[PDB]
Amino acid sequence: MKASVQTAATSWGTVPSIRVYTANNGKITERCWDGKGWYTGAFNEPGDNVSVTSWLVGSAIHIRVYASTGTTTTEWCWDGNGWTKGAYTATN
Amino acid sequence: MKASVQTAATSWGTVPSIRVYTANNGKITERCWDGKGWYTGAFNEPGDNVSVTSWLVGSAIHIRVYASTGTTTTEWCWDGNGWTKGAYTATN
Amino acid sequence: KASVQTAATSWGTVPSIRVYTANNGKITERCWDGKGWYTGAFNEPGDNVSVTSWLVGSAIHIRVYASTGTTTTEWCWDGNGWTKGAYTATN
Ligand SMILES: O=S(=O)(O)c1cc2c(O)c(c1)Cc1cc(S(=O)(=O)O)cc(c1O)Cc1cc(S(=O)(=O)O)cc(c1O)Cc1cc(S(=O)(=O)O)cc(c1O)C2
Ligand SMILES: O=S(=O)(O)c1cc2c(O)c(c1)Cc1cc(S(=O)(=O)O)cc(c1O)Cc1cc(S(=O)(=O)O)cc(c1O)Cc1cc(S(=O)(=O)O)cc(c1O)C2
Ligand SMILES: OC[C@@]1(O)OC[C@@H](O)[C@@H](O)[C@@H]1O
Ligand SMILES: OC[C@@]1(O)OC[C@@H](O)[C@@H](O)[C@@H]1O
Ligand SMILES: OC[C@@]1(O)OC[C@@H](O)[C@@H](O)[C@@H]1O
Ligand SMILES: OC[C@@]1(O)OC[C@@H](O)[C@@H](O)[C@@H]1O
Ligand SMILES: OC[C@@]1(O)OC[C@@H](O)[C@@H](O)[C@@H]1O
Ligand SMILES: OC[C@@]1(O)OC[C@@H](O)[C@@H](O)[C@@H]1O
Repeated sequence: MKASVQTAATSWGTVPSIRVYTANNGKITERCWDGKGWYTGAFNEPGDNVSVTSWLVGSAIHIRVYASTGTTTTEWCWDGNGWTKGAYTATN
Repeated sequence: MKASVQTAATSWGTVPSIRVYTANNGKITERCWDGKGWYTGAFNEPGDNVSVTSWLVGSAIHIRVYASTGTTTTEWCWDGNGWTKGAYTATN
Repeated sequence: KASVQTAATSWGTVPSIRVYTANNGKITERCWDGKGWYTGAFNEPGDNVSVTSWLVGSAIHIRVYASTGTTTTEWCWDGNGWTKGAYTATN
């Protein structure tokens, strides 16, 4: 037997904002916290595995989510215009 | 399930402090580095999968560990005085 | 089939990003510093991977936790190649 779900998390600021990504049944979904209750975020993309990182540029948050199915990893980018596909490629 | 290690890691400051969480045999445990050697930490909760994030408020560390068993993810919170279950829920 | 597993870290405001992929028992690394993705020097065995990093001034320090079976090896970047770290556990 093995685990059936897999998560990744990032956070920023002192409130804080938290984003938790869960890969389950080939789909990644997003839960969000910014100090007043958990809610479902806009991120919804295919994937059996997820990782995430984020950084601030001044006050603006930038998020990168790496979603993998099979040997294909797709990078998704939050830069202030919704989620967009990133340039990331890998030869797996 | 059969013995098998999966980890998550976070760090803070410049020393740094590092915390590494290991899921194995249905339990998540914690190893700690504060600049002078590895030692075992207080975190010990059920789980087959783990992710983590942390943030500083001044010099106080806050840690959130997302422990998953089956399709249920439980958030565990360190805010300076023991690990407590957080409000996180998801619908997996 | 078999799905790869990744871990990611980033630093600064450009930013720099490092993405580690565990694929068929080996962990490799892809890198971004603002001018395209390229393959990094990290190459170690592992079924599972996590990562963290911190800045000391402008200098990045990266720790990659690579696990096979019940054994986790820490790999350390401190400016001059990857070295095995002191991390141990009794899994
Ligand atoms: O040393 S190895 O990791 O190569 C190994 C492989 C297999 C093995 O059967 C064993 C070791 C022996 C063994 C060890 C353990 S442990 O003490 O937990 O390490 C447990 C078992 C076992 O046979 C029993 C066992 C439990 C389960 S579960 O509880 O349902 O998860 C599944 C299995 C078990 O054998 C099936 C199994 C899985 C796996 S896999 O590593 O998950 O692919 C390898 C082997 C297996 O027989 C095939
Ligand atoms: O395009 S699909 O991904 O849908 C596809 C599905 C199946 C397929 O048979 C193929 C493609 C053809 C095919 C492609 C490739 S590839 O060029 O590398 O992408 C490889 C294979 C293949 O049949 C060979 C193959 C490899 C493996 S593995 O080495 O263990 O990963 C498993 C299988 C293979 O056929 C079995 C298999 C699994 C599955 S699963 O449902 O995804 O588990 C679907 C199909 C399969 O043939 C059924
Ligand atoms: O405030 C919620 C939100 O906009 O935060 C940034 C990203 O996590 C988005 O997916 C998410 O919907
Ligand atoms: O989203 C914009 C972008 O340039 O940000 C830095 C890296 O994440 C790149 O892969 C990505 O295309
Ligand atoms: O000093 C060690 C410790 O208190 O650090 C904060 C948390 O990681 C705790 O679980 C851990 O025991
Ligand atoms: O103080 C604990 C808590 O409020 O911290 C912020 C979030 O992690 C919440 O889910 C959690 O319950
Ligand atoms: O500039 C690329 C590089 O040196 O960056 C630091 C580490 O990620 C190394 O593995 C990598 O080769
Ligand atoms: O300089 C390497 C080292 O001391 O860095 C801090 C920790 O990652 C240790 O396990 C590691 O050996």
